[PDB]
Amino acid sequence: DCAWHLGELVWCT
Amino acid sequence: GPSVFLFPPKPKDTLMISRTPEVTCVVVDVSHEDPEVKFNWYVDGVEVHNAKTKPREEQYNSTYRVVSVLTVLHQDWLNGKEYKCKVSNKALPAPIEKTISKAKGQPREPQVYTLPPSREEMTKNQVSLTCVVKGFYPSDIAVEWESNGQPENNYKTTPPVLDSDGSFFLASKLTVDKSRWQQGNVFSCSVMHEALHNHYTQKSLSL
Amino acid sequence: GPSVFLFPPKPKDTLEASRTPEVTCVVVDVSHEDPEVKFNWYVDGVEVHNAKTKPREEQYNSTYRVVSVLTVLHQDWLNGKEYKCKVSNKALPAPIEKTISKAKGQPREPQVYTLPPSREEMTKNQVSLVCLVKGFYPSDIAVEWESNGQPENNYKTTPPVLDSDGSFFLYSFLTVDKSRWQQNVFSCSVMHEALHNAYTQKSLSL
Ligand SMILES: *[C@@H]1O[C@H](CO[C@@H]2O[C@@H](C)[C@@H](O)[C@@H](O)[C@@H]2O)[C@@H](O[C@@H]2O[C@H](CO)[C@@H](O[C@@H]3O[C@H](CO[C@H]4O[C@H](CO)[C@@H](O)[C@H](O)[C@@H]4O[C@@H]4O[C@H](CO)[C@@H](O[C@@H]5O[C@H](CO)[C@H](O)[C@H](O)[C@H]5O)[C@H](O)[C@H]4NC(C)=O)[C@@H](O)[C@H](O[C@H]4O[C@H](CO)[C@@H](O)[C@H](O)[C@@H]4O)[C@@H]3O)[C@H](O)[C@H]2NC(C)=O)[C@H](O)[C@H]1NC(C)=O
Ligand SMILES: *[C@@H]1O[C@H](CO[C@@H]2O[C@@H](C)[C@@H](O)[C@@H](O)[C@@H]2O)[C@@H](O[C@@H]2O[C@H](CO)[C@@H](O[C@@H]3O[C@H](CO[C@H]4O[C@H](CO)[C@@H](O)[C@H](O)[C@@H]4O[C@@H]4O[C@H](CO)[C@@H](O[C@@H]5O[C@H](CO)[C@H](O)[C@H](O)[C@H]5O)[C@H](O)[C@H]4NC(C)=O)[C@@H](O)[C@H](O[C@H]4O[C@H](CO)[C@@H](O)[C@H](O)[C@@H]4O)[C@@H]3O)[C@H](O)[C@H]2NC(C)=O)[C@H](O)[C@H]1NC(C)=O
Repeated sequence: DCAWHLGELVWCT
Repeated sequence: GPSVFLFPPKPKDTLMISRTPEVTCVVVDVSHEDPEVKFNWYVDGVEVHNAKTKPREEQYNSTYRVVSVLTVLHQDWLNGKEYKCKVSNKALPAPIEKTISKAKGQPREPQVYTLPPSREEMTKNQVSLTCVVKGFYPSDIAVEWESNGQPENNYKTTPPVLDSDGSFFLASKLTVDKSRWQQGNVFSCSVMHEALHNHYTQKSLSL
Repeated sequence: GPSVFLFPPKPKDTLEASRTPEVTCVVVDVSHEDPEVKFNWYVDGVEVHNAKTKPREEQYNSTYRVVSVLTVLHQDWLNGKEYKCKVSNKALPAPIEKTISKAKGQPREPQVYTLPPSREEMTKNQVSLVCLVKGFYPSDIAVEWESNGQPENNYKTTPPVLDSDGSFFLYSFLTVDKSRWQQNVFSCSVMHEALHNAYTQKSLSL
């Protein structure tokens, strides 16, 4: 899955 | 002669795949007589050639400021590669070398906790929301606050403090109008750190 | 030529009646060939004579460090008096003067809020007890923890952070064995000039 921060891509694994 | 300062990328840039992390080699006290500077860059000893010189900037105290920017790969940095900037200039008897990288050591995951205001502060016009971040290594981190998908900018975060187990801790405090707190609004503390799952965790807090 | 650095007293020393605050004038790069250092101290421009010179120290780099210590009264420092060190030396084209005082600006009372450990941290071996100290000025402060009169030594404290209103805050964390928390009243103590008796204590228990 992935992480978002204020709608910006953080990182995915 | 000239002086050289080598700066790491921003925690956030290294940690968000949507951002571009760069290392910056700043040369100050470059003279009007010999403004020409040569940069050589090295990653773990190996010369790379993709650095870009920024526009030269007149400082008005007799000297120029000259800057070389090297883009780096997120994982390269996080894996702890060493980035060497080497500066040559006619006013320098020997080229100056500088090297930075991430602090060395086994990265450790931060535990994040939110703490509501003391009841004793419920007398004030504004109130403090606490985000405790402890047990992280290395010290490179980014903490921000939000509510309803919008950034809340009225916070301050302590510098990180080296704890007794060799990891770090910090506290971030967000100051909200008491009304905003009493009305049930949900406030979120966002932490970005290399050792978090997907470099990210969020913790929420409401009345 | 030698170089001068002027240091203030320890916040704790200015705030505890029983301790002796002092202002310290440290001259470095004092040459072997001329080690004579004349000290002239001034308090608000008025020359004082009670300064005491420390034992001269040889530094590994072939120079002398020369120190002059001036005791100050608590009320003098806290009331904003200006302390000037003037340092004369033969290896110096003209004497070097340095000045220090307390941070200028209206003092402001620290608010002291103890914050219990999060429900999330309760599933760990050691819990964090939090005491937030905010809205104080100047930043000169001391934080300690205790219990039953016995001083708990296991805590860490952030340096003061400048806040958006011009005051400072900090956090102090006392980490305790999770057993003790279910099993004692814990206290956070703050010393700061703008407190009553320059001292307050807040307590915390489950
Ligand atoms: C002529 O003037 C120049 C310019 O000076 C400016 O203008 C004059 C009028 C004055 O107002 C100055 O105050 C102005 O700065 C003089 O050049 C200065 O020389 C200083 C010493 O020679 C040098 O000191 C060293 O600074 C380091 C920290 O520098 C930071 O922070 C300061 C502000 O605090 C800032 O001014 C600097 O530019 C620098 O800022 C960082 O820049 C980097 C690179 O761009 C940033 O990193 C990047 O960020 C971007 C996004 O922004 C992106 O994310 C990139 O990926 C990332 O890499 C970073 O974010 C900026 N940080 C901040 C906080 O803003 C100190 O570390 C260093 O200390 C160390 O070395 C000392 C020895 O000297 C030791 O004693 C000490 O212990 C330390 O180890 C130095 O103090 C100044 O930085 C330099 N100023 C500039 C602007 O370059 C020049 O001296 C003068 N000549 C003469 C003859 O007088
Ligand atoms: C020959 O060597 C000497 C000595 O160097 C030492 O030995 C070598 C081999 C190494 O091991 C070094 O690490 C050793 O230091 C050189 O002398 C040095 O010169 C430096 C500059 O030339 C000078 O830098 C300045 O330091 C300031 C901070 O000083 C603090 O802290 C440092 C450690 O972090 C320490 O070195 C200092 O001694 C000093 O320590 C404080 O001392 C005061 C006075 O005793 C204490 O206050 C008292 O405390 C008592 C209780 O104990 C009591 O309560 C009293 O009430 C109270 O007054 C205080 O507790 C101590 N604090 C700490 C943390 O220890 C910097 O702030 C300063 O920066 C400023 O400079 C600029 C302005 O001009 C600005 O950039 C900036 O904004 C600052 O304002 C200086 O950089 C070193 O201190 C000095 N070292 C010593 C030991 O004196 C010498 O230069 C060299 N010769 C040659 C030719 O090179």
